[PDB]
Amino acid sequence: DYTNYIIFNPEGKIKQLEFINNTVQLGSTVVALKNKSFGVFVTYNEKRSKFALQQKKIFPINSKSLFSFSGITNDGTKIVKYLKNSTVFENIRKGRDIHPIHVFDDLCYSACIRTLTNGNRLYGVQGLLLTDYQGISLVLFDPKGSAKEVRGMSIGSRSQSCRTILEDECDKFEEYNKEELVRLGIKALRNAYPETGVLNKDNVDIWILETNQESKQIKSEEYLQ
Amino acid sequence: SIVSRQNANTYSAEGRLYQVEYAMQAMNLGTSSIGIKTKDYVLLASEKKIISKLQNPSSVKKHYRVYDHIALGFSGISADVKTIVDKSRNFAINHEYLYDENCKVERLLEHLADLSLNFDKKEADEKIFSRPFGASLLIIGYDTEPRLFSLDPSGSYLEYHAKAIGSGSEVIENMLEQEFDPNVDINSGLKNILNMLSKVMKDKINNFNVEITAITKNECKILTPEEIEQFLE
Amino acid sequence: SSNTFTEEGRLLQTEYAIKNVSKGGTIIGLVCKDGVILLGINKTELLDEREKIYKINPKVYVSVSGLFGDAMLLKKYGQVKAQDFLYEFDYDCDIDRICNFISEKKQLFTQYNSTRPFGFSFIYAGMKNNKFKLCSTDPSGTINEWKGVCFGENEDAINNGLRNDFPDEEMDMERGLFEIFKILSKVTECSAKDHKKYEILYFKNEESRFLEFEEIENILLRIEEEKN
Amino acid sequence: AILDVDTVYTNTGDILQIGYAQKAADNGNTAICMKNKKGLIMIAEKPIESKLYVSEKNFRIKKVNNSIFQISSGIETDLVYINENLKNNLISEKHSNDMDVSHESVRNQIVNIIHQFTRYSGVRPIGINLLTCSKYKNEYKILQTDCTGKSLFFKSSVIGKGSRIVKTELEKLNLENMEIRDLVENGIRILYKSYDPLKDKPFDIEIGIMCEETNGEFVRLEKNQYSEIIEKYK
Amino acid sequence: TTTLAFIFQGGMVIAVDSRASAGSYIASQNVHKVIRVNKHLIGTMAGGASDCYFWEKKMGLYAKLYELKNNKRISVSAASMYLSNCVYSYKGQGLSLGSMVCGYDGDKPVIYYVDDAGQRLSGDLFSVGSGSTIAYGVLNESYRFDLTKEEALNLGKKAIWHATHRDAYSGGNVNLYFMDKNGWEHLGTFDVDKF
Amino acid sequence: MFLDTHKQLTLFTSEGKLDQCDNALKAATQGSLSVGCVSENGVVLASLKESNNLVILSEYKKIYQISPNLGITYSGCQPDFRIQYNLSLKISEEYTDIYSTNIPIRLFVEQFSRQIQEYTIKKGYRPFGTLLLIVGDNKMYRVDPSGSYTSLQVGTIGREYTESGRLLERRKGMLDDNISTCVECIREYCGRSVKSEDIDIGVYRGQEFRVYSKEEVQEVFDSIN
Amino acid sequence: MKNFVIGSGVISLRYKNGVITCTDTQASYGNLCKFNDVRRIFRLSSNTLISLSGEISDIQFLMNELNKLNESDPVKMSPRGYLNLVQGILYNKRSRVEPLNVSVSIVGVDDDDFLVSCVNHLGNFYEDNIVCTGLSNMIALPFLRTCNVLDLERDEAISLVEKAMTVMCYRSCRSSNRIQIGVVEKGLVDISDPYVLNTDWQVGHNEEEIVL
Amino acid sequence: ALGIFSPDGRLIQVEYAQQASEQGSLVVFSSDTNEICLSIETKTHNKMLIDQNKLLPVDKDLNIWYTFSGIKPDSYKVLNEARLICRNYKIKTGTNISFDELAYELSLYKQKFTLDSSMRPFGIRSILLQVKDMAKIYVLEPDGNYSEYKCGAVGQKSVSVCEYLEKCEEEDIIFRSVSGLGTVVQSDKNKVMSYVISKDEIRRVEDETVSQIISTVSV
Amino acid sequence: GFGNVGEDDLHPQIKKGAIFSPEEFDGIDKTDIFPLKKKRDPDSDHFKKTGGDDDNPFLY
Amino acid sequence: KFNPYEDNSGSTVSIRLNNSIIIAADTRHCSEMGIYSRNTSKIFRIGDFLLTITGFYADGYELYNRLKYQVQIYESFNKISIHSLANLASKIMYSKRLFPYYSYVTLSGFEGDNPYVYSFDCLGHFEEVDSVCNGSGSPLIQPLLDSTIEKKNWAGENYEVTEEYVKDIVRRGFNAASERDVKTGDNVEIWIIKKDGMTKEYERLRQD
Repeated sequence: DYTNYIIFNPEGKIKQLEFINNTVQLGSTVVALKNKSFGVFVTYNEKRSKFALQQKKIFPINSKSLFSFSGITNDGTKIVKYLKNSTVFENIRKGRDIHPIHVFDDLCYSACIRTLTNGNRLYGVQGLLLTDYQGISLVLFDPKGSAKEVRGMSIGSRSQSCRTILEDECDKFEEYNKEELVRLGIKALRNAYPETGVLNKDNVDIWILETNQESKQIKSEEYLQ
Repeated sequence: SIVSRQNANTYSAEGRLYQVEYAMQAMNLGTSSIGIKTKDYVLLASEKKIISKLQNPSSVKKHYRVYDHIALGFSGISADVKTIVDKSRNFAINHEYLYDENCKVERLLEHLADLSLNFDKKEADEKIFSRPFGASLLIIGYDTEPRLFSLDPSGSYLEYHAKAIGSGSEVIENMLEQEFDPNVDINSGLKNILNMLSKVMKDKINNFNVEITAITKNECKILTPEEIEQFLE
Repeated sequence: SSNTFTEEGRLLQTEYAIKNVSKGGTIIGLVCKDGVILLGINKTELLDEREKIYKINPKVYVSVSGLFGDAMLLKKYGQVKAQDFLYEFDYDCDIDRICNFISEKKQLFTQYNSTRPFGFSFIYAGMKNNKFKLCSTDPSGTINEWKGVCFGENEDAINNGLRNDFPDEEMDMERGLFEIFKILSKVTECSAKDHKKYEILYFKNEESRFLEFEEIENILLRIEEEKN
Repeated sequence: AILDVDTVYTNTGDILQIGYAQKAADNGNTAICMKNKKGLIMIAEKPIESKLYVSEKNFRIKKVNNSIFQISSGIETDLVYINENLKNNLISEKHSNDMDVSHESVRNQIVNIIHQFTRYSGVRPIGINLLTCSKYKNEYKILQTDCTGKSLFFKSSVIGKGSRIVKTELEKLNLENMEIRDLVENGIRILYKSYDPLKDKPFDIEIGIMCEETNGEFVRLEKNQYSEIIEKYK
Repeated sequence: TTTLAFIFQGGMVIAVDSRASAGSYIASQNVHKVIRVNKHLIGTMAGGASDCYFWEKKMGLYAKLYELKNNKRISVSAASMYLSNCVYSYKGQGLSLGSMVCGYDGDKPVIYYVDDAGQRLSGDLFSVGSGSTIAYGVLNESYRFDLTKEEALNLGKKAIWHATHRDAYSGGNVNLYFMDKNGWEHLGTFDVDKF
Repeated sequence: MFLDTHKQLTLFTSEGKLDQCDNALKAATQGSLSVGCVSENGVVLASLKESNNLVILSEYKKIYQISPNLGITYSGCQPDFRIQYNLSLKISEEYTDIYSTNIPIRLFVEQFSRQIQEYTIKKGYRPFGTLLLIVGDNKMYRVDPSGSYTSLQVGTIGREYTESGRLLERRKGMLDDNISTCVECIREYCGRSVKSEDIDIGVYRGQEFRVYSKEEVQEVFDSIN
Repeated sequence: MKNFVIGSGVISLRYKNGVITCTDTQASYGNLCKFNDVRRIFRLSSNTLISLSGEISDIQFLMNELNKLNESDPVKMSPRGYLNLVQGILYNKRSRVEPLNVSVSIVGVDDDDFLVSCVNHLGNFYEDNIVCTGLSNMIALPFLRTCNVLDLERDEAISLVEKAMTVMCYRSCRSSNRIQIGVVEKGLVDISDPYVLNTDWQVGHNEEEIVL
Repeated sequence: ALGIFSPDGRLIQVEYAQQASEQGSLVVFSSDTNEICLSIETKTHNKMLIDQNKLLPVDKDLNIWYTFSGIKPDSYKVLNEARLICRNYKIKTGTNISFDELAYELSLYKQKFTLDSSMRPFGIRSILLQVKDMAKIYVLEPDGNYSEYKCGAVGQKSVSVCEYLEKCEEEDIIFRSVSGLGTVVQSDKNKVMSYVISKDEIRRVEDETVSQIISTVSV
Repeated sequence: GFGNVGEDDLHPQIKKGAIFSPEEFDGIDKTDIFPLKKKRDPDSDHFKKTGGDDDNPFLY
Repeated sequence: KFNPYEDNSGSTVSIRLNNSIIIAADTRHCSEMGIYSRNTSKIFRIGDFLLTITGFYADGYELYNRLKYQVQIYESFNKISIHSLANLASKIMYSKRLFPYYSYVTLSGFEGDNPYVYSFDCLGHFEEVDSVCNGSGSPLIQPLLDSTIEKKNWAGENYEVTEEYVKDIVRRGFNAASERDVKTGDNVEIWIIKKDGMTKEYERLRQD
C-alpha cells in the first residue's frame, strides 16, 4: 500500500525516499578527498562489455570545478547541465563564482517538490561537487533535496567501504599532501575492490584540483602500477 | 493524470524504475541485428520481420536515415521507433540550423537520452512519450570517425565497438567475443556480420530478408539486395 | 471500467450503455413509399409536449430511447450543428450530416477514458438523393441504415417481427403504420390495448405531420376488423 | 480497511496520514528556541552521522529574511520548500510595504502554506515540526508549527525527539531578566540533559542568536563562544 | 541588386550581380546572392540580405527534412510554397524580400518568383532587384525559348552586365548558373570590368 | 492509490444503470417534503422548513424566485441547491439580456437540465443530490440529478413523495381553494403540528410568481383552522 | 517612460584608497522644486554604494528590486557583482521597451580593487575614475577631469566634489546646494547627512549697487 | 493501466485494441501491378438492415480508397483524418500528398492515441488503397504500425485467410481475393461484395461469379 | 517592424539597401550653438497659460 | 518616441592575411557630444576567436554574452568551429529582427590552418571577408584597405603584403579616421591572431 507512491507509512517514513538511496548506489565508485589547498577525485570504471567504451563518470563544470555522480545517468547529466548554466549565470549576471552549497538551491527546491508530490519523478542521482571557492570545497548532493559540505565522500556501488576508509583518516586530511590524498583515495578503492587486477591503469581515472589552479586529470600509472 | 504519472515514475525497492525494468524486457522482443565498428567503417545488419511473404520485402524496412550521415537500427516495439526517428531528424536539422554542420552522433545520443525520461513534461517536443520507448536502438554515423551507439529505454547509452540487439543478442555477443576483429576489410567485415546474423535468423539468410547499412567516410551506403548477394556467399 | 478494452477485445462500458437503451421507451421506424414512420411509446399521457420524437431541421427528425438527459443534450447539439451547417452553406443538411455530428460526439465520448458513453440511441428520419432514409446511432456511435428498426422495451421482439413478420411488399405509410401496429399487437397486446402514450410522425420531406390518437384509433379499428 | 491511502478522514474523523507525518516529525533532531525581552536564541542538535560531514558549515537554521529565521525537525528537506515559498512571499511583502512583516502575517503565511499539504490528494503532508523565530516592532516571538499546520506562539519551545524531556526543563525555567549568554548556557544544558547517549548519536551544537547586542540581526555563534559550555555539560 | 532567371529549350539560366549596398556606401562587392539548397534546386536572394538569406536557409532545411522522411527530392512548388508561407506570415510587417526559387521537378524546369507580399508566380522568365527593369529590356528583344545553351548563357550574362552598367545598386561579379535536368553548375563569377 | 481527480465517478453498471445517479436520486429523495399543485387559474408551490438548530424560520427560505414568472424549490442537500440556484439565476439573467423578456418555463428547464446533466459526465464530479420543482407559466417541472425533467400537474419531492403525489390527486381544485387543499394534503406528512413559520408557499397567478410572506401563510392557515 | 519627478545629478570619482559619490537632495516636478530632501545614495553592502538619478519613482522601484535581491540570496556580492546585476536589470527593462528613466553609479571597494561605474536607462554601462550622470556629465565632468583625482586623499577629493557640485548648482536649474556625499574605503562605508554648500555670487555685484 | 508497460513488457491496452480490431467483419484483397481486388463480407441476419459501403474514398483525384476492420465508429474518425490530412497537405504545400506521406501521417494519428493517458486506442485495422501509377495497399495497425501488402485479409478469422493466400498464388487477383474470402464465410449467412480498383476508376463485380467461386472453397 | 530593409536594393524606385546601415537606428556647414540638442537661445521665461478652455474658446 | 539605441563610436578593422588575422579597434566610448570613457574595449575573445562590436555597446555586450553562453553549452562535446560560431551568431542576431541588436559584429579566427574573418550586419547576415571595417569610421578606412592591402585599382606591380606592412597600414588608417572622424577614439587595440596564438598591442591616437 505504502510502497508504490509518496505517502507516509504507518511507522512515519516514505518508502520511495528509501528506495532512491538504493538507486543512487547503482553507479560505479567515486572517491573524493578534500584538503584546504587541493582535492582529489578517484573513480572506478568498468567496461560494461568487452566492446563498450568508458562512460567518463567525472564531468568538469568549469576550470577549478568538477562534478561526478552515481545512479541514473540521465539525472546526472541534467545536473551537469544545470551546474554549467548556473556557473555561466553567476559569472555574468552576478559577477562571482558558484557557491558550492548554494549553487544547488534551485535543484534542492525542485527535488523537495518531487519528494512532496506524486506524479513528479524523484531524482535518482547522488552527486559530488568539488570546487575552489575561498579554498577547495567538496559538496555531497542527495536526491532528497539537500546539499552538504564534506571532508571526503564516496558514492556508487560498494561505497560504504570507501567511506569508512576515508572516515578513519578524515582528521588528518588538513595535513596530508596531494600525493598522500591520492594514495588514500586509491587505498579506499582497494578496500572496496580487494580483488587484484580489477583495479588497473585503465579502470581508474584520477582528477586533481588545487586552489587557485586549474583542474587536471593525472595519470594513474604512479599509483596503481 | 496524476495517478498515471505516478505509475510511470514509481521506483522499485531494488532501484531502477519499474517502467524502465518492463521496457527493458520489451526492448529485445524483436528480430536480431548486429553493429560493427572499425576505424574505416561502421556496419549495421538486421533481419527483416516479414510476418507474411505477401507483405512485400521492400516496405518492411528496419533502418531509418536520421540525417546525411546517421542511420538508426532498432529492436523491440517498432511503433515507438518512428516517433524516435522523427524527433532525431528534428534534432539533427535544428543542430545544422544553429551550427551549419552535421552533429556528432554522441550529441544526438545525448539529446535522445535527455528526452527519454521526461514522461511528465507537458510539452510534446520536450519528451518522447509518457512512458519509456519499448525499443532498443543502434545508432551509427560518421562524425570524423565511425561511431556506433546503443540507446536503451532506460535513457542510458554507450559507444560500442560491436553490439547485437534483439532476441539473438546474447548468443551474438557470445559469438562476437570470439569472432570479431576490427582489423578487417569492409567486404570481409560484411561477410562476417552476415555469417553471425544467419546463426539466429528463423529462416535461411538471403538478400531479401536482410537489411544492411554501412556508413563510411565516403558514403552512407545502404546495400541493395543485388549487393548483399555478393556477401551472402 | 471506464472506456478501455478488455481481454475479450470489447469496451464493456459501451456494451452496458447499449444495454441501458433497451430499458427505455419503445421507438420504431419504418421507411415507406411516400415517407418514413417514426413511432414512440411514452410511459405516460403526454399531449402537453412531444417527448419521444423531435425535429432537428426542416428535413430531419429523431426518435429517442435511453438516458433522457444525454438524449436531450445531444439533440440540442445536433440542432445547433444543423444550424451551423445552414449558416456555413446557406441550406439545410440531410440526414447523413446529423448522423455524422451525433456519431462523432458519441464516438468521442466512448473513446475518452475519463468520460462515460451516452446511454441513448437515435433513429433519424430524412431524405437523401430524393429518396427517404432511416438511420440509427447506438451509444457506441455506429451508424446503421434501416428499412425498419425498433429500440427500447420489447426491442428484440419488435425487431424480430420486422425481420420475419413484416411483408417485403412496398407500401404507402398508411399500410406501413397498419402493419407496424399488426406486428406490435402480435408481439404484445398492450400496443393494441392503449393509444394515448403514442407519438407517431408521418415524415414527408416537406410536409411531415404528427398523428392524433383519433387517427391512431382509426388505424386500430381497421386492424381490429381486418382479422374478423 | 484504514483509509490512510490519502489525506482523507477516517470514520472517526482522524486524518491518519497527518498522524504518520507527526510520527516522522517527532523523530527528528531537537532544536530549542527561547525568547526573552533582551533577545532570542535557538539551539539545534546536529548529530554526527559520519565524521566526513563538515558540521560547522552545514546549517539547520534557515533564514526567511533579515528578521525571520526558522528551523525544522523531521524530514528536514520539506523545510526547503516551506522556506523557499515563505521567503518569496515575505521578502516581497516586506519590500512592497517598506516595513517588517508582523508575527501574525508570518503565522498566516506559515499556516496557509502548511495546510495545503494536509488538504490536497496527490500531495504528501509536510511531515515536520517547524520553529520560526522572528522580530517585529522590537519584539521577539517563537512560532512552533505542527504537521497539521497548527502554529502557536510560545515563550520557549522545542521540537524533535527529545522534546518531551526538554519541555519540562523549560517549564522549570524563568526567562525574565536572563542575559542572552544565560539563555545560551541554559539551552546547551537542557539540550544535553535530553541526550540519552544509548539511543542517539553524539551531536554538535548550532546556536543562532537575535538580540540587542546585534541590533536584532541573526548571528550564528562560532564554536569558540560556547566550547567552554559544551565542555562543562558534555 | 539585379537577379535574372529564365527557361529555354536546353535548360535554365540564372544570373545575379553580387553587389551589396548600405545606402551610398558599398558595404560589400562579392556577396553571394544564390542559395544552393540541393543539386536540383537553388534560390536567388534579392532584397534584405539577412531576411532573404535566413528564410532561404530555413527553406533549405525543410527541403532536407522532406528528403530524409520521403527518400525523394522535394518539388519546386512545395519548396517555394513553404518559403512564401513563411514571409506571408509577416505580411504588412515591412519584411522586404524577393527571390526566384528555381529547379527541376523530374524533367520539367520551373521558376517560382516568390515575394515578400506572399505572392508566388511560376513563369519562364523573371528578373528581380533594382536593375530588373534594365535586365527586362535586354531580355525582351533577345530572349527566345529556342536559344542554344551558349546563346542563353551569354544573354543572361550580358543582360546582368547591362543592368550593372546602368544601376547604382547593381555591380560586382556576374555570378552565372546553368540549371539542367542533371542539376545545376556554377559557370563563373565573371567580373563586370573584364567583359 | 490516492484520489484520482481524473476518475469518472458516474458509470453504467453491468445492469445498464448509472450507479452514482441512482445514489444521488436516493440522496435527493431523503430531503424535506415539498409539493406543487397546478390549477386552471394558476400553480401552487409549498415546502416545509425544519425548525431545528435555532434557524430563523422568518428569514430562512425554502421557495426561491428565479425570474418574475418562475419559482423553484428543492428536496435534497442545500449546498447543491444553492449552486444550482446560482446557475439558474445566471441562465435567466442571460436570457433576459438577450431577449429582454422573462424566460419561458420550458426553455429555462431545458437550458438548466443540460447544465445539471453536465455533472453526470464531468470527470471527478458527482451529480447534484437535489430534486427540483420549478413553477411558472402555468406549468410545473420536476428536475432530477440525472438532468431529466418532466412536466407535471401534481408533483411531490422529498420524503413521502409517491403517496403524497397520490394524495395531491385527491386534493386538486380551484387555485384559490387549492392552496388550502394542498396545505391539508401536506399536513399529513409533517412530523409536528405545522405553524405558519414552518411552511413556505409560492403561487403562480396570471403572469408572475410570488412567494407568500409569513403573514400571508398565516392567512392560509387561518382558513385551514 | 516616466518623466515626472527627476533627481538631477550624480558625481562619483575614485581617489587615493577610496571612492566618492555625491548627489543633491532636490527633486523637481517640471520647473517646481517639489522636494528638497529626496536622498538618492544607498548602501548596497559593507563595501558598495549606489547613487541614482532620473525619475524618482523609477529610482525607488530599482532600489526596491535591489533590496529584494540583496535580502534574497545568501551569497555576498562584490561591487562588480552589483554592477552586473544593475546593468542586467536596466538592459532587460530597455529591451522590453519599458525602460526606467534612471541612471545610476555603483561605487565600491573589494580587496583594494576600486569600482567606479555608470549605467544609463538603456543598460549601457562604463567604468572610469570619474563618472557623472545627467547634465553633470557635461558641466562637472570636464571640470573634474582637470584634476588627477587618483592622487587625492579623502579630504581633497571631498573638497573637489563639493566644488563640482557648487558649479552644478550655479549652472544647473535642477541642482541645489544641499548635497549628500557617500564615501567608501577598504574598511569604511559612510553616507553623510545632507549639508548645504556655501555659494558666493559675488561676480555680478557691480560698483554702485547697495548690497543689502 | 493505459499508455504504460505491464510487468512483462507488454502494452496491454494496445494488444487488447489489436484483438478488438480482429473481432470485425473479414476483408480480403489482392493486387497486381495495375489493379486491386477488394472483397468484404457482411452479416445478413437482418433483412431490414441496409449494409453500409465499407470502401470509402479518401481523395477522389488521387484515387485513394479506405477500408477497415474492427470498431466501426473509430473508422469514421480515422477516415475523416485521412481526408483532412490530404486536404490540409494540399493547402499547406500546394501539391498533392503522396500515398506514402498519407500512410505515414495516418499511422501517426493512429499512434497518437496510444502514447497518452486518458485516451483509448482506435482498435481498427485500416487499409489504405490506391491505383494511380501502380497498385499499392497499406495496412495500418491500431498501434501505428503500417506496411505495404501485396495481398492479405483482415478481421474475423483473417489469419487463416492469409495462410490460404500464401498458397493461393493465382494470377487472377479476383480469383485469389474471392476464394480467400470463401475459406471462412457462409454464403447463407454472409452477403459478400467485391470491387476492382483500377486507374482512377472503380466498379463492383457480379454477384454470380463471386458466389460461384466462393462456393468451391471450404466445401 | 521589419524596417523595409532592402526595398531600394529590391525595387527600381519607379535609402533601404540590402544591408542595414548605421544611424538607421543637410548641405550646410551648421555645427551647434550648445551641446543641448535643440537649444539655441535663452528660454522664454514667463508664466505660461494653462487650463481654462481650448475646445470651447468662445464660451467665456 | 523611445529610442532604444546609442552610438558609441565605431572604427573596428579586421584584416585576414595568408597566415594571420590583424584586428584593431579604438578604445573610446562615446556619448552624444561627449566621451563616456577612453579605455572601453570593443574586442572580446571566445577561445581562439576574437569578437568585435560597434554601435550600441550594451547590445554588443549582450550579444557577446549570448554567444559565450551558447558556445559553452555547445562545447560539452567539442570546440566550436569559426564557421559554426559565425552561423550561430547570425541566428542569434536574426532572432531579434523585430528589435535588432545595434551591433556590427565581426567574428575572426582560425579554422585549423586557415584564417577566417566574418562580417555581420545588425540583422545577422554574415559573409566571409578579406578586410572589413565597421562603425562610423568604416567609410574612412575601408577605401585605404581596398587600395593598399587588397590592391584594387593598382594597375602595376603590387607591394608585397605582410604583417608589418599591414599593421603600418592599419595604424595609418586609424590616424586618418581619428583625424577626420569625430567619434574615433584615443587608443587603438591591435590584436594579431596567428595559427597557434594571439597577442595584443596598443597605440595612442588623437585624443581631442
